[PDB]
Amino acid sequence: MEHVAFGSEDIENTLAKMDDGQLDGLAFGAIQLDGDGNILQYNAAEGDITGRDPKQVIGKNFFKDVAPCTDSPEFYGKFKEGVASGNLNTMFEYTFDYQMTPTKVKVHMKKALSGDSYWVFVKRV
Ligand SMILES: *C(=O)/C=C\c1ccc(O)cc1
Repeated sequence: MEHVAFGSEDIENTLAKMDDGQLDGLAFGAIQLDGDGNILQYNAAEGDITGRDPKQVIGKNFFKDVAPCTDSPEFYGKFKEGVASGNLNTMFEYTFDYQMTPTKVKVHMKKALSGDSYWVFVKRV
């Protein structure tokens, strides 16, 4: 395991050093998106929650293709405003339900340390 706690204040600095391999060691789901919502990284833990195969979703658009249930003001709406503002740090509960058993999760979205990338972190509640 990589020891990092969900919701940690300095999480973006810690994750900056991790490769896809290390990301797979986290205790929670982690997705990295570009400013358009394309998936740059997707870890094993997120795959465990959602059923998606991590290698098969990289390169696809999270909001349009992979996770249309997040296409709403409550999720996508918050992401887009964060991208526009260049600042994002929000935590909320949500239910993932597209092609899967409805699963309640806690979501934390945060701007990454690099210019135009964004993290989505996910854990069961
Ligand atoms: C709602 O959340 C719908 C789908 C979904 C699929 C994959 C991932 O990672 C999150 C959400």
